[PDB]
Amino acid sequence: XISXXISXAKI
Amino acid sequence: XISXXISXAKI
Amino acid sequence: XISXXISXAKI
Amino acid sequence: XISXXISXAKI
Amino acid sequence: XISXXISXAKI
Amino acid sequence: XISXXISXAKI
Amino acid sequence: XISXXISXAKI
Amino acid sequence: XISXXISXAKI
Amino acid sequence: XISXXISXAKI
Amino acid sequence: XISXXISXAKI
Amino acid sequence: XISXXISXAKI
Amino acid sequence: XISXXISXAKI
Amino acid sequence: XISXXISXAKI
Amino acid sequence: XISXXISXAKI
Amino acid sequence: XISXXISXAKI
Amino acid sequence: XISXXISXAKI
Amino acid sequence: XISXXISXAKI
Amino acid sequence: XISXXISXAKI
Amino acid sequence: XISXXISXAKI
Amino acid sequence: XISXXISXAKI
Amino acid sequence: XISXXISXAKI
Amino acid sequence: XISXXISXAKI
Amino acid sequence: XISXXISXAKI
Amino acid sequence: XISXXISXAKI
Amino acid sequence: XISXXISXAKI
Amino acid sequence: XISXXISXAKI
Amino acid sequence: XISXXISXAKI
Amino acid sequence: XISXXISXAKI
Amino acid sequence: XISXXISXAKI
Amino acid sequence: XISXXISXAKI
Amino acid sequence: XISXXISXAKI
Amino acid sequence: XISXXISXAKI
Repeated sequence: XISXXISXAKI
Repeated sequence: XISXXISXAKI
Repeated sequence: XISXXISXAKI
Repeated sequence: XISXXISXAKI
Repeated sequence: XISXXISXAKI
Repeated sequence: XISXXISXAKI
Repeated sequence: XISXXISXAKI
Repeated sequence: XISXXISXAKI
Repeated sequence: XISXXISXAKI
Repeated sequence: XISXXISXAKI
Repeated sequence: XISXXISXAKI
Repeated sequence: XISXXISXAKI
Repeated sequence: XISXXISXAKI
Repeated sequence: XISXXISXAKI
Repeated sequence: XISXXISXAKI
Repeated sequence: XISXXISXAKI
Repeated sequence: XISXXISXAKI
Repeated sequence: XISXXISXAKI
Repeated sequence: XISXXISXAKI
Repeated sequence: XISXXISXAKI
Repeated sequence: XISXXISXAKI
Repeated sequence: XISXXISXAKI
Repeated sequence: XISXXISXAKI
Repeated sequence: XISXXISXAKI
Repeated sequence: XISXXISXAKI
Repeated sequence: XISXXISXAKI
Repeated sequence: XISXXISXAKI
Repeated sequence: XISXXISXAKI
Repeated sequence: XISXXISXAKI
Repeated sequence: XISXXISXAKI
Repeated sequence: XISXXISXAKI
Repeated sequence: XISXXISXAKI
């Protein structure tokens, strides 16, 4: 399907 | 961060 | 089935 | 977050 | 049967 | 949100 | 028979 | 919401 | 015999 | 909404 | 014989 | 008279 | 899956 | 009589 | 996919 | 994506 | 009768 | 974008 | 009938 | 019905 | 920008 | 339902 | 700057 | 709901 | 400089 | 910084 | 002072 | 200084 | 898919 | 929630 | 110096 | 796509 998101707090 | 997505057709 | 959604608020 | 989906194919 | 739905705004 | 689904197999 | 539907407008 | 189904077996 | 359908557009 | 069914078994 | 069907699409 | 139902939940 | 139906109206 | 149901969970 | 439906008014 | 629905009122 | 279902896994 | 949903209540 | 589905990833 | 989705890529 | 959402239960 | 989005391109 | 979010729980 | 954004370009 | 982020989990 | 996005069209 | 912004709404 | 944005609408 | 993010804290 | 930012440009 | 970052992962 | 950023700090 669709996958992902948003990172950048820890990393 | 923010996580997730949608799936379920093939899997 | 149809699986997923959005997390990150608590986790 | 945003929770749910569709189940019943197995369970 | 077929089970589920959607939520997250209040809860 | 929205809730419900379809029953009638077991019940 | 076959039962269910969708709720979540008023409730 | 969305109401109904199929009856008429037992009843 | 077999009875039912769907409602909820008006009601 | 969506209306109808099947009669004629007895009547 | 059998009588009936499904309506509501047009009416 | 009438016979049938829905199987699939267990089997 | 979900299996069955209604018989008896003839047989 | 009435026939059908739903397949596609395993297969 | 998810396959099926209800027949028997003609077939 | 995913496609389909239910038919049988007009057709 | 009633027709349809869901596609989009392989198609 | 992400397009779709479910129709049929009025159309 | 009941119409729709989801897309947007490839198109 | 259930309406919406995400727009913005080209609009 | 990015626009959209989900609706339909009351509206 | 759920509303909102992201702005700041034009505005 | 960058503006927005999600509403719809209370309003 | 979910609030915030990014500021600081002019303010 | 650049300020903001996201709230809405507790508040 | 802020990382991520959406995958799922080709993969 | 500052240079830049967000483009792509028009161009 | 701050760099980035979003692609994927066309490419 | 949808590619990008924000950098400039280290780069 | 998600907090913070970037400073040190002027100060 | 370039100072800041994103917190909320632990606190 | 969505393009731009902030410069002028040191350039």
